[PDB]
Amino acid sequence: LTEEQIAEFKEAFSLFDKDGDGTITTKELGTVMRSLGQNPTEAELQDMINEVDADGNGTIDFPEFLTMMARKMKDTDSEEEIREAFRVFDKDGNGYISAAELRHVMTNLGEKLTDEEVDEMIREADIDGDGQVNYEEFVQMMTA
Amino acid sequence: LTEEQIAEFKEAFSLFDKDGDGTITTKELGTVMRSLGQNPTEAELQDMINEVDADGNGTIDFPEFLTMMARKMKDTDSEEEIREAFRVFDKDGNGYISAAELRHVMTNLGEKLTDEEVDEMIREADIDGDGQVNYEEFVQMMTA
Amino acid sequence: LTEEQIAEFKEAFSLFDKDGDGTITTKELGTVMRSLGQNPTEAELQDMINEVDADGNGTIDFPEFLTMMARKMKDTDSEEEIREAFRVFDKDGNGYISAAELRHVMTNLGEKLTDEEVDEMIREADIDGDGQVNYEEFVQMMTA
Amino acid sequence: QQDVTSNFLGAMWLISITFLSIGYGDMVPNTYCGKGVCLLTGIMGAGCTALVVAVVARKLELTKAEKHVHNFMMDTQLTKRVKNAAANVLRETWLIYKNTKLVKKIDHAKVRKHQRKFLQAIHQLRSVKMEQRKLNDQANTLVDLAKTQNIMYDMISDLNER
Amino acid sequence: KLGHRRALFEKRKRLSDYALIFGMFGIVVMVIETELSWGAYDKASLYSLALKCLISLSTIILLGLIIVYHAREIQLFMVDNGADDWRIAMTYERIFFICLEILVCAIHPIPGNYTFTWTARLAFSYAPSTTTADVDIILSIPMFLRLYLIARVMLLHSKLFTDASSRSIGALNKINFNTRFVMKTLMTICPGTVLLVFSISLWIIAAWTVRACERYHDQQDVTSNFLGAMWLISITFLSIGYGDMVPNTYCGKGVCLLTGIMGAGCTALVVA
Amino acid sequence: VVARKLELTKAEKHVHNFMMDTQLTKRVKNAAANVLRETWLIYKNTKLVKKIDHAKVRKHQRKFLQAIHQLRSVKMEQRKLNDQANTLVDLAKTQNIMYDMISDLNER
Ligand SMILES: Cc1ccn(-c2nc(NC3CCC(F)(F)CC3)cc(N3CCOCC3)n2)n1
Ligand SMILES: Cc1ccn(-c2nc(NC3CCC(F)(F)CC3)cc(N3CCOCC3)n2)n1
Repeated sequence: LTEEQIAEFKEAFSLFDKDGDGTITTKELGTVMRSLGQNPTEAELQDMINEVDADGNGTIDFPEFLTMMARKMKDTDSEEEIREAFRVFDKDGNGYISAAELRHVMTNLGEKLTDEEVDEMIREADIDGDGQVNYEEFVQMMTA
Repeated sequence: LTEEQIAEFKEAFSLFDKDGDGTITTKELGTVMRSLGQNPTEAELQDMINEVDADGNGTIDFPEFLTMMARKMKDTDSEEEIREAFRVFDKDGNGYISAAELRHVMTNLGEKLTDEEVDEMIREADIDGDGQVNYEEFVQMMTA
Repeated sequence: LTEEQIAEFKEAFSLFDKDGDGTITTKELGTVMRSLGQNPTEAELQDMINEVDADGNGTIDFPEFLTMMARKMKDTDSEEEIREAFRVFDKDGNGYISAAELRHVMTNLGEKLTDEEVDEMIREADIDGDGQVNYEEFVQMMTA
Repeated sequence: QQDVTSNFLGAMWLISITFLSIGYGDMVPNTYCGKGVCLLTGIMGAGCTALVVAVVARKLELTKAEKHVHNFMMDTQLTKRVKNAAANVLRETWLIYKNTKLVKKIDHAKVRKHQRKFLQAIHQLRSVKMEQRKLNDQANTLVDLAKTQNIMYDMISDLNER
Repeated sequence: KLGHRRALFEKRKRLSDYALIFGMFGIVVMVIETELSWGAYDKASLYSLALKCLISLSTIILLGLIIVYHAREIQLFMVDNGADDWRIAMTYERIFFICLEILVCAIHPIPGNYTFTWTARLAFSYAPSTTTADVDIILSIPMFLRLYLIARVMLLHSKLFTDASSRSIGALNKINFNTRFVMKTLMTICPGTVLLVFSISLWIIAAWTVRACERYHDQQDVTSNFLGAMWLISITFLSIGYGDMVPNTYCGKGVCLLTGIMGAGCTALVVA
Repeated sequence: VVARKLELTKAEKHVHNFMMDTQLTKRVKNAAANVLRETWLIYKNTKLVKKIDHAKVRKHQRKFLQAIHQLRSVKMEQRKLNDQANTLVDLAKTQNIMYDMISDLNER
């Protein structure tokens, strides 16, 4: 890694921290985002800071800050998109989808498949054993 | 001081006074600033009159008014300009600056100096004798 | 009063009294003002009612506002204007003016008189026996 | 052959007056290439005029810190006229009463002149008060709401908690 | 120090007034001389010298007044910024603007008698024309640049932008009382008067300038007619067209282009 | 139509402000560093040197005013950003929350 990138990341990390302590505060982030023109809720700030973390407490440092910088510079043509693709048809937030919903969706909604492929897909995805398909395990199985 | 200037001050000095009692009020200033379209906080309103006073009563009059009007009308005062440019690099706000970031900024941040000049500057202004440099004492000493 | 004039003001009164009560309260007026785009406070509504109050009662009927009408279409009134002219120089609001201030304003402000006229005016205004002049009775004396 | 459109400055003038939509003068192209170039210039100028129209309405507006001083200057200038007008009306009323009551012989030209000046005094006072009201209700509209809303939210939260 | 400041302000204002008085006189005498030379008397008469020596004397006095004014303002700067040597106030920008002012104010038709060859291509027919012109035509018209002293006099004589309390409040708010601020203030207090005075002044000025330029290569009295120039300027400002009146000289085309650009600006401003 | 389409959207302004602030923070530090350097160097050349060379002192006094003016201008540009940045905050988002809080406080 060229030192210019590290220097730029450190200069950016100098922001969000108007104390010089080298520790990201859930109130410092709120103040910064208020400066930029947004007013997120406390739960939203908690979720934003909890999306990425290593230690238990809500503390993010430069080693904990440079982790996702590399990931966010590319094009997320990965399982992240399939996550929202599954969540679109997922009514409740638990994360389970009924098999008949998959049958109807695959056989009716846009460039429809043939029933043979749908039956084969259901048979291959018979990991739940009941009908309540868990899409996370299916995502891991498909993308590996 | 010409009488015309005195009269011009007394006009609009009679302002900020909705009762003509010959004294200032921390609510009269708030009403006036509301009239002009502003609405500062109570602490800010207190500080506005605190930054110019010499009796501690929390109330100024014609002598202090003329004292402040004597300045705030010329060009560069060469004192506030050096009062700032320290608070820019001063983080906590107590009034002390570490002796390492000073060297770093003077050697790095724009039209950089050389090692000899920085060493001479650090050797000078050594009244404190510790790393914590008092910039306020450095003012009125380097510009006396 | 012509028949057309008598029939007039009836639609406006019906607009004010959208209940059939036959008297004007301090809530229907607030609703009408809200409809037209204004939100006056309770004190302002009370004062607006009082300025047209018949004798003492806090309500307005049809005979009440006929008195107010046919007066708000006379252009110059020659009494209210002098009232605000006095009130401009009246600071506290009780309704009394010091003689020295009157002398100063009449000898300095706008088109100026001479000392003979001002002395004569004060002498003719010496119906008080003190510095306070009570311009209210002076208005009646002057306007005859 | 006569050195009209083959002249550099002639082409400059032609392009300038075609961009701005004034006309053609004596200068018309003899070839379709000239007409195509002129059409391109005209379309570009028609777009640029609207863009400048949008830009000026943003670049000729005062910032907040300038409004805060403009209002102060206007108010401290109107306060003088609201007093001169009242002085004049009071003077005219006194002169009318004096010349109509406190005299042995009544001269009507003086009384008529004073009654004529009285109405002008009234009208001037009214106009100045109208300008003052316009300034006040046009100035008390640039106060922000985010800080006050946050303060009210915090106060409501504290009251609910305790 | 307040008395010293007040004295400096008064002296600077008086010098500005005298400079304006001594510039307008030269412009007026130039206008009269150019009008009467094409007629009653030629360039070899004694009236030519008798009326150009006045112009030269006015220019000398004007240069003196400008230099004294600049010395006064340098003294005022020294007082304001707390300096003891005058060389501190001399930067490159200040020198450049002083030299530009001197150069602009030091042009006028010098006494003498010189000639010049002028070739023009006639409009709408493309027929050449040759005459012999006067060198004073190149030296007289640039004299309209002196009109920038009216702005200085008006700005210095304005009571709205001179009160001490207003300056103190503006300093507290950390704003500067430059020309952009005053222009933006007048564009809100009264925009109609500002847009009207400038239009009328530019109207007469440019209408005279086109005629003075183009009377040389004109024989049929089209663009050398005062009312013809007025009509031409009116329809070029508003972008209607040229009619059947085109300048025969590049001076006319330059003036028309200036008129058109100003007209587009004024149209946008009136739209707002 | 062109005036309708000229402006940015909300999500674009939310990152435009970030870029602008990141650029301005560097200049507000360079200007201050130059101010401090000029002050120290003036004091040194006017006091510590046994002799006095007035051309150098004059040059440094000339640069001092340039530094001060640059610092002031950059601070004004930084101030101008917040005024148009804080005007993007909605009101109906917090209006409901404040209404619910007031209702709960009145109820209990
Ligand atoms: C303008 C601006 C500045 C910051 N913004 C922003 N920050 C996010 N989280 C960060 C992740 C890295 C970290 F270390 F800085 C902790 C906080 C998340 C986020 N999001 C995602 C959710 O939908 C809204 C946008 N935006 N936006
Ligand atoms: C339009 C207007 C009128 C007054 N303004 C104003 N007044 C200030 N203080 C003075 C202190 C002495 C006093 F007696 F005059 C009372 C008020 C301070 C101040 N500031 C400085 C802080 O950043 C905001 C601007 N502005 N602004």
